[PDB]
Amino acid sequence: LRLPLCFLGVFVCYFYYGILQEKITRGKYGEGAKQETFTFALTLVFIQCVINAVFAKILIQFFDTARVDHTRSWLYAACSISYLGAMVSSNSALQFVNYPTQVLGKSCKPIPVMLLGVTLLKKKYPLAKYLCVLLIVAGVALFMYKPKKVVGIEEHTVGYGELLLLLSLTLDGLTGVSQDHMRAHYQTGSNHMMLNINLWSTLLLGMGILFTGELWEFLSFAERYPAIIYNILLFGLTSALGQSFIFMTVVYFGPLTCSIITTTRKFFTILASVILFANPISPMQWVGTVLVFLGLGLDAKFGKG
Amino acid sequence: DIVMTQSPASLTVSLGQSVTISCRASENVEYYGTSLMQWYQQKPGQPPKFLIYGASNIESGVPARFSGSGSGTDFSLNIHPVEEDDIAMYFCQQSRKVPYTFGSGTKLEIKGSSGEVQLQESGPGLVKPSQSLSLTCSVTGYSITSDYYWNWIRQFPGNKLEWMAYIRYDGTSDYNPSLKNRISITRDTSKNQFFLKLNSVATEDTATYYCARAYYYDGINFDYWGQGTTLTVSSENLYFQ
Repeated sequence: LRLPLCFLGVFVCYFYYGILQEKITRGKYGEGAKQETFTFALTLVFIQCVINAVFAKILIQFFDTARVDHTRSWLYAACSISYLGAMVSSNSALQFVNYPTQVLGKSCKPIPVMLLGVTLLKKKYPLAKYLCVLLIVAGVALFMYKPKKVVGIEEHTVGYGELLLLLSLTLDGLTGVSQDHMRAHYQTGSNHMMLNINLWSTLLLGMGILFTGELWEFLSFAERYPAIIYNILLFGLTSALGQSFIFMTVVYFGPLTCSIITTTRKFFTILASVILFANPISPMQWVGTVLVFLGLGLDAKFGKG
Repeated sequence: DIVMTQSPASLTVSLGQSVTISCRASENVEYYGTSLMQWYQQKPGQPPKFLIYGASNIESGVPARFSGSGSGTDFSLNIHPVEEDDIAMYFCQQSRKVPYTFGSGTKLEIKGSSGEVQLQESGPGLVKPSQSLSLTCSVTGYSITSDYYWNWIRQFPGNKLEWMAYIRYDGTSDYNPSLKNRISITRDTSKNQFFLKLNSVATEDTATYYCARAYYYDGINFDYWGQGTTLTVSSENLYFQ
């Protein structure tokens, strides 16, 4: 095998990644009054970054090493700050909003990328953008927004979760801009970029977690429920593996296959999180996910750079 | 490796004519939408002067007349108002892969005919084949421990350039795969020098060697050049000639 017929690697890796994230973040830790929700987000991102960095280092060591990097360290730091900010904000968003909403919000990169490109790069997309984005807008309005906001979440001031989601989207857009500019101007390979940004994010996260007095403190939580020690680790590992497998898709059959695989994986994750953990999705809502995914696929198919 | 080709060997122009020089590559030289093409100018008896990077960006200080265009595997350098100043040989270079190469070059002629870093070369003049050789490049006004690449290049008779090797201030060094088994590059930050050592030279190394400084942006660009030192290898002691 090894062909796109069954790319079990990425599929299983990201499936386990999503299921583990939903289990750990929204896990019903404790019983009754003695309940402690998962309020720790920096530690998880720090562990994930460390595992990704070590796997990237091993991958580069075991693969071609003739390439010599030409990028500057401060550029890596500038990318990493936004990268870690986006990851941490998105992860923290799960403490208020439901998981399907979080994944739907994190699956809306086209809007921010188009906005940043128009504002600064001034790139014009007569048909690819400004015309197919209406589908994304309609879908997101269907799911996250009510008919007139009068039934459901109500028109009251949204919780901090949606604002955190917006912050994550903005940071993701900025990170994408920085990565694209650096790649265009310095010709940096994927492995070196991932390793450097992960190392910088690891250092910053370590300093922050030590200042916040969490690592020195939160270990009592793990002690009370030692199981979380194992599960979280597994989660991180999965992410790393995905990246490695993603590299294959980059070199084999181009990136369109990887994009479509990511889209279908996101849809499958929505289905699983709505069918396994029983997070009811109101009527006239699934159509919104359908609209958003259809728009994303059409963009990835028609009018794709 | 890529074999750059320059079609017009030589050209003749008056003062007030548009001059366009073509350049072709055997493989695509664009990476993520950016073209890695450099254009240099070399007057007779002088080191090449860095002119254009990216095939469209004019280096600071170059007069506005010069311009570049093209993409894919075809590029062209254009000067509309040629003056007396710009009469020299123009080279096109690619930086898509490690063995950077220069074209055969095109010659243009008019019808009818402390703050700056200083680099100085030194070494032997005459040497018999089958004997190891060493050359030194000394840098003043600057420290080689800052963010800059330091390269050794050589030019054969007929003006066919061939990049030899380079070393980065971090200590990382790169060699030409053809010469990787013969030449070595070393440095010394105490005396602010760097040396190139060749093993078992032959008669084919007769050429002029330059040491240059470069910085990476949309491909390596050799901003500063030394005066260059000659090296003649033959089976005799040149006397009374």
